[PDB]
Amino acid sequence: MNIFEMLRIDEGLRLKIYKDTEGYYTIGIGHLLTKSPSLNAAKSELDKAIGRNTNGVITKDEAEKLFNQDVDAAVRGILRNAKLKPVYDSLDAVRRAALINMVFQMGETGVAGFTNALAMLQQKRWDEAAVNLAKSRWYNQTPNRAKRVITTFRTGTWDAYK
Ligand SMILES: [Cl-]
Ligand SMILES: [Cl-]
Repeated sequence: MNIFEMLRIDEGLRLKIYKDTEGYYTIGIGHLLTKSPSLNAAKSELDKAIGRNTNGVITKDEAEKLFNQDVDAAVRGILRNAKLKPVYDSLDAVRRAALINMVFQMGETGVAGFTNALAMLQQKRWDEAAVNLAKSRWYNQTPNRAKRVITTFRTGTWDAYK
């Protein structure tokens, strides 16, 4: 398993503009287009991201291309973040994938906010961090995805995904 595979499982793949769990316009593999309620605004952002008049539909290749960019942006965002970087650097391979998933999902800023869980992860107190991570809006809104990520941090294995 790897990060791409993991995120592909959590986000799925849709080739036509859809609304995410928060009601925002998204396409592909969890690629958020806009938080605006306007579908045209969405279509406009899609066209701009893809580089052609799409009419709200993209191909599989196009989808994977946005995905590759997005995973790369997430990693680079972590590495650039003063709060995240040290955490990421301290972790094993599996658990770094967990941190990336969270950033992919909520953004660097959102994640940098789990101060306490961050300190706990860095200190390798697995069970404590999981308990803290679960007390969050994130967990209450997308409990199954959150539980998968949380288990990965707890265990250091891909079991939640097999
Ligand atoms: Cl983009
Ligand atoms: Cl969920």
